[PDB]
Amino acid sequence: NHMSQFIYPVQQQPSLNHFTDPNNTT
Amino acid sequence: GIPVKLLNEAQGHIVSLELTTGATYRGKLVESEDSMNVQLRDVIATEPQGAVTHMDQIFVRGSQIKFIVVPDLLKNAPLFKKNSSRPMPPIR
Amino acid sequence: TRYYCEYCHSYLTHDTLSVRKSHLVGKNHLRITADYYRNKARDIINKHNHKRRHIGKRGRKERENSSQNETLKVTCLSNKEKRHIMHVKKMNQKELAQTSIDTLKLLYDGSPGYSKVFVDANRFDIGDLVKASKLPQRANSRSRDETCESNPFPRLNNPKKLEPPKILSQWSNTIPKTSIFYSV
Amino acid sequence: ALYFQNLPSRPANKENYTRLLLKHINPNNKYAINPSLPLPHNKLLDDQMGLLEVSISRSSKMTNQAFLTFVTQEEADRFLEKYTTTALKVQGRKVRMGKARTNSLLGLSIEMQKTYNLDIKKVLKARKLKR
Amino acid sequence: KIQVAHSSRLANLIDYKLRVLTQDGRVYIGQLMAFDKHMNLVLNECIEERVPKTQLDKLRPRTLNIKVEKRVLGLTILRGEQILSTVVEDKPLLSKKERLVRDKKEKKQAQKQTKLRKEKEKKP
Amino acid sequence: YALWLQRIDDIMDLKQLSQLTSKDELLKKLKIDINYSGRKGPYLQDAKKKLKKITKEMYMVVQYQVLEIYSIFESKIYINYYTSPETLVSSDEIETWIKYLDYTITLQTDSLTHLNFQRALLPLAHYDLVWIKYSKWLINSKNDLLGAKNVLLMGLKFSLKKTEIIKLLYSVICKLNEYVL
RNA sequence: AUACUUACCUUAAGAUAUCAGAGGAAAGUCCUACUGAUCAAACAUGCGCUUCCAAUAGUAGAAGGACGUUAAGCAUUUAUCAUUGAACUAGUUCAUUGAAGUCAUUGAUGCAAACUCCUUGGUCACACACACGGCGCGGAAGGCGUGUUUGCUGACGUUUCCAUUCCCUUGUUUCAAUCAUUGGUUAAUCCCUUUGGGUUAAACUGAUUUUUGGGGCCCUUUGUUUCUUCUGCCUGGAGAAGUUUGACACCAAAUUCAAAUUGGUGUUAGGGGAGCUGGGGCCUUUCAAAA
Ligand SMILES: [Zn+2]
Repeated sequence: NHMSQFIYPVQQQPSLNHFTDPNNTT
Repeated sequence: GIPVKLLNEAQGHIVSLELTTGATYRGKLVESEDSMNVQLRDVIATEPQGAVTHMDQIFVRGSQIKFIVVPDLLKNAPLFKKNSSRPMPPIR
Repeated sequence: TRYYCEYCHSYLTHDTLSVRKSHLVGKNHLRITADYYRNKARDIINKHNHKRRHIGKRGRKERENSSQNETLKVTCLSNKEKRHIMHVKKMNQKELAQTSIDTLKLLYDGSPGYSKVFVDANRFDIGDLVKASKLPQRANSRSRDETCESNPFPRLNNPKKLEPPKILSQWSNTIPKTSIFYSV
Repeated sequence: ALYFQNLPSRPANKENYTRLLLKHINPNNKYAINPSLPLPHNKLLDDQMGLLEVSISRSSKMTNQAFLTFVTQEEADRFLEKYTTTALKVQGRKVRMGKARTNSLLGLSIEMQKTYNLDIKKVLKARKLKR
Repeated sequence: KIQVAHSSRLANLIDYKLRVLTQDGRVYIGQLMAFDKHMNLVLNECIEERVPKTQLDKLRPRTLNIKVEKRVLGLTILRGEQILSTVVEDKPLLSKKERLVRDKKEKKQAQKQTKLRKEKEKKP
Repeated sequence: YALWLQRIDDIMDLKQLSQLTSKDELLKKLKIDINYSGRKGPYLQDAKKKLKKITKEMYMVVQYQVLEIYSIFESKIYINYYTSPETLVSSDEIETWIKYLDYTITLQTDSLTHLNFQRALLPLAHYDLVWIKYSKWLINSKNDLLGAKNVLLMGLKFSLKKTEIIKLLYSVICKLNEYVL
């Protein structure tokens, strides 16, 4: 009973340009 | 007899009843005696004509019971062992 | 007479409703019996069906039609391997038994009627029973009266954001590698 | 007078085996019911549309093939072009049938009515086949 | 169909699928397991069959096909008062020889239990 | 998916693969035969792999959709319930309901669309905000004018402001050609 | 598991086949591994006893189901009571007040079909065989009969008690080659008393064993032979250890912190041969009685 059936997904960050910025307005 | 002992083994589990009047009482079995009269808890009732109600507590006379439905997993329960080995009874 | 309790295998002398009722409710008898049905229940899943095989004489047609079809390779794990993988599979079934996704109860936590429904002790249908279901508690809360007037604004640095959806351990490499936006 | 092949051998009771065989030939026939079965004596019909009697032995030589007799030869053939070389199947198997090399024995009782010597000859040549 | 032993009592027959008739005109078909002095018996997987009031006119004297409404109820315990007569439907999943085998192995295992308990109690 | 994979794992015979899909699609798409006669065991072990691959693909698509929907919208929504007519909702939550509704409209699934409007409607019912939009998507995209009238009528009850709803409602009734109403 | 405290409570009765006869301590009782009859159980064992046990010379079929679909199938019949007011014929509609009110009307009842899917079986051997209605090996379920033992049956304890075994195999089957072992037949040579016996090497034949090759069927054995554990396998069917006062697997706990601890459930299997032993049928010999 060490490993488990399910995990929370971990995912990479996309470098933070002005296109992937969720706060961008202009 | 075994048939009554199985009813005693069904205490605290959801069971079904059929009274000879035609009704159906399905709910959780609190008490049972060797006279087969049982009392059930939080039970759903079906009148002989189908009208269904709900009552919190019920006591029924064993003479009026027709069949009792018991959770299936009691089938393999130790009461049904044919060849069984008991120890010696204590001396009193 | 004498009442033999075959779960505990121990006799009790001169059966009476009081003494028998006390034994059946007893903690030791409880553990013994519960474990007994745990075994008798795990057996039907453990027991292999082992249904009987009936082999008929293969006809001349299907032996020729099946001879041109190439023979497929079979994979057979080592004993040391198959013991471990059986352990893992069984422990996975035990996991899928206990899952019971409750997330709805996590969503409505701050609803005005949350105390009358999801607390399940103070309900109507199941409410009165839980009291008698409380153990004898021998030795050694969320009241229903709550209103909307408490916690008027559900967000003041109170809530945790919703937990991410789970993922299979096997296929965990299937996930898109990078997110679309920049989270903090 | 007609001859079969590769019939089921397994039912061991002639009146039950003729039940099964008759059942495959004619569904909703006289006898799906089973109070009784008719037994014409040597020298009445089993089923309508040509059937008269059924014959099965247990011998290892005759094992799988059971013979049928009919009212007349043109109805005996009429049963054969009923299916017209489209094989019917009894319990598990399609049967391959043909005209019997020896004439129907109960048909000889009808022919000569239209037979003690044959019964003498059968006892004699049977006595010799025992040898 | 099935031939029951010419002399066989309710004790001889266990695990046979039975057919039980009550006073109300309904039937409980299933495996018998236990019974009692006053003949209330325990059926394993049982189905109560009933002839509706509407199909009943079809049984009065003149091939009949009755629609018998039935519902499945597992592991019941009947009451001897209601039971009327009992008939045998089928014979058990196991033959007689095989049941002798499992009976003997079960008895041997039962003795082994008594020895393992006695010698676990004696020394400690 | 764990129940599905397990139930695939517990299949002991070829005959039980017809439970998944019919006999023809298995022989055509995955090229596996149920009537196959021979040594079956390794053939069925091959068939479980070929059946688990496509389930892994379905897992690819559906995982993608779920992770998008959570990572963008559902993670931003902290209140799924009604509260009261005196409740206020945060601005970011409004914005994520709006964009979540536009996304749902884009999926073009009508059941899930009406669901996500009614789902979005109980958290904020009193603004008139989602009432107007839920009249707009149904008046133009689906082109259903009566449904829009009925949306605005049910919006008259919950919404406190009522002015925009009753103006747009005057217009909807004008175009519907009901003058007595 | 042990010690202490507190609570709950204690023995329906009798018997273990019947009948009859003889004996022991006029009436009755008890008793006789005493004698007969009948009954019952277990164990054996037989019957030309009865019924049943699925296609591969083919893509089937038999029994039983679906708490399965078509399917809002087709054809029918049903959806509360009381009080007051308005209109109305001489019962009907609308509104208000009260009481209870299984859900269903895609329902319920009747009628029928098609399709699909589940469980089960010796899917055995020999045979593709012109008969007047058998006498292949097994399994299941019965009926009838003889024989033995016992007189409800089982755990527990005691004894100058009596007891007391092995081997091979766990894909299977068949053929061929070669090796080894044993037996029978024929030819030649030598020795002893035309005949008989022994030995020799050689030839043929049957049975058994070792190594290889070929073929057949099976591998769902799905945790790749399921009697365990460990090693291991599809270009393979394997190897090592072990087998009931024991071992193994598994379930449950709380801690320690991956072992064990305590409490429970289950497995320890199948096949063949040798030995020993019980029963049955047949043959030969010996004995007793009767005609
Ligand atoms: Zn107990």
